[PDB]
Amino acid sequence: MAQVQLVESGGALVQPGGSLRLSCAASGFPVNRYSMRWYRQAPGKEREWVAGMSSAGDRSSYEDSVKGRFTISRDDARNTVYLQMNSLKPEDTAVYYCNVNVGFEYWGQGTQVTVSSHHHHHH
Repeated sequence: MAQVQLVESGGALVQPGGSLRLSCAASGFPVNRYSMRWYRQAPGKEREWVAGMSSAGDRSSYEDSVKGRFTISRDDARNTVYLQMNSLKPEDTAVYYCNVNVGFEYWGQGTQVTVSSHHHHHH
């Protein structure tokens, strides 16, 4: 089969504050050849871009509002796309899917993530 496969993981029920690092395994399709399309859509609400880079692999794109919160990157040696998540928020509760266009429409699915509210640690 001459078809690429996308692996989306990292999105799950996590606690508020701290930091999260999502990953995306590639299959049949080179990660150091094109950029990784990142997007997020809340339940009931419309979808909104989270990260977008160029196939060239020069620099990433992110609004001045989202900047310094979410960045897109990938490694050729490991062949995987990483997604840094800083300054987590409560509205983060949503799904994150990927998309790639290399000769044929190829898109993953979308990982759901949950951010609990303020609470006390566990002793």
